[PDB]
Amino acid sequence: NNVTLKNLTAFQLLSQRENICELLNLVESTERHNSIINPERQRMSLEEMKKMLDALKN
Amino acid sequence: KPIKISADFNAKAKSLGLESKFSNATKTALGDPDTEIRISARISNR
Amino acid sequence: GDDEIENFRNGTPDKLVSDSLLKLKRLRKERILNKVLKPTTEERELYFKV
Repeated sequence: NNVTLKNLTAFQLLSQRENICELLNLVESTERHNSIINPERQRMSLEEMKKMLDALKN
Repeated sequence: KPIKISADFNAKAKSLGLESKFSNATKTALGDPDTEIRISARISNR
Repeated sequence: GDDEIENFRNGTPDKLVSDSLLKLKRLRKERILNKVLKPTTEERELYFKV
């Protein structure tokens, strides 16, 4: 916790610039997308549903 | 791509200008309990 | 000694005054730090050379 006016105003600018500098295609953020979709959590979770759905049939 | 963003927060700020604005207080050079001794010695010498 | 002779013969004495004034400022910043007084003999000799 312990947020202040400076810590908040400098967070709004960081969020606005992360988006603006991405519209101009100046930012490469592949080491952040390789934490959601690209990791095996997209496949291994499906490999857990593929067995929980079958365990739920008996 | 001249800008590289990582999962952490410090490097994300460092890439942009805000890098040093997430500190509660700006760094100092005269708060060192040694620098003040040297300055006081020079003043006492004068 | 020999420095002022070789220099004043080959010309360019400013290359010696400037270098000694730098060896005075550096040896003075190394004197205010770890505070001591009574400038060392090397600083006095360089001041005499300049």
